[PDB]
Amino acid sequence: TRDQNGTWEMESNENFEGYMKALDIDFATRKIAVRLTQTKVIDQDGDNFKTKTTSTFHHHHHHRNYDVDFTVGVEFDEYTKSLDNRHVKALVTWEGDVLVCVQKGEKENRGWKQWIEGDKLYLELTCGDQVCRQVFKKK
Repeated sequence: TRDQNGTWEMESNENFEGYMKALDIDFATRKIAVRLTQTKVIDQDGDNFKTKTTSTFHHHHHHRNYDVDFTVGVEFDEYTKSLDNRHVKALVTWEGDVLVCVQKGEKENRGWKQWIEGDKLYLELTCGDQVCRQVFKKK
């Protein structure tokens, strides 16, 4: 299914460290991120998406919020203020039922793929030779 609507609560996050390192995020910031959790809210109307990803940290007094809206097939600008603070040109497409984002810029293989299995949302974030695998359950 391509229907990704819902509120999604993180159940696992593997190799977020390596993904952050591939984006050149500094040591202190990666350390703050250890064992964070997230809730991701997706409001999807066909190819039109509004998404809000809220990170809650283990030992930091505030959340971070990464909200991205897009239409499949329509390139858009991203300013990754809560990650590596770069400007990329993002394009989201479908590969079958997999939602695929390429973040065009200097880094090779930068983007993500997101798909549904049962009541779970899978997200694989990529940069360079690093893959971060996340799983969320529908709330």
